[PDB]
Amino acid sequence: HWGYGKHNGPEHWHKDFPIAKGERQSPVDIDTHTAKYDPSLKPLSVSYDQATSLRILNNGHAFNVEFDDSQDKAVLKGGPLDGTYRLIQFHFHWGSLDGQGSEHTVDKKKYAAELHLVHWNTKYGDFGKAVQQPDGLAVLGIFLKVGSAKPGLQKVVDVLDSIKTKGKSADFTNFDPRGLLPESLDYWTYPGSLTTPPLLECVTWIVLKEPISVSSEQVLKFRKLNFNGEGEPEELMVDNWRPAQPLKNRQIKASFK
Ligand SMILES: [Zn+2]
Repeated sequence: HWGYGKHNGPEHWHKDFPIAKGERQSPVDIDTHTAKYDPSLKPLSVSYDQATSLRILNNGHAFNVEFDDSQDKAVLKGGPLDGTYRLIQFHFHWGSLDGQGSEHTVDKKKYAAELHLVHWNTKYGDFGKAVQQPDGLAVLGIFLKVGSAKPGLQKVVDVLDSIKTKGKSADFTNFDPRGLLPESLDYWTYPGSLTTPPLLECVTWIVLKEPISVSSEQVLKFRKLNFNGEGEPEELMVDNWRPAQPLKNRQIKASFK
């Protein structure tokens, strides 16, 4: 099965998922000088006041915080988007060292980690149908750098010891994802894909310019997670990022000048 190792990592994914070599794959390098300011882009609307988290799960490739998306309660709209997109989960990608971990890069710079808040277009009724559409998902990407702690992340960090290995899950209620956002909602946007198999080309990417800061101790706890299942040889869950893919026929637009 696919993963992030030498024999099953990103360079292998195309064998099971040929769209890996497609025309709108993610992530990409964001060349900030070539990104075009688009005055027609609207401010992003992030309405997370009623978000309701349900569970946290180690799926063998990341940990997902999964939300109750059965009502209109945590929505992303505006920006480049037409209509309303509902939050279903978030997860991170991170490195074995602070110098790598992000999937998107900015002028080739890698951040220590990257948060993905995954939303589906309500016009398609649920997530499974949305991923089959070219405008099915909107993923809000936020870079993490190591410095001061992010207090709003600590509740996540502190449950990780209970989901150390693949397949483990725990109840995880009342987590407020507003605590993971930076001050500014200035962003870049482009059309792309899921960055994990099945790599479907269904995502409008919205990548915030301002990173959040997390502490070294916080990211060190991410690195204690395992790719393997319980009672298997320990392989730390680190470097679970796909590298930048060819931009091909795409333009990255900036909401800011
Ligand atoms: Zn992701």
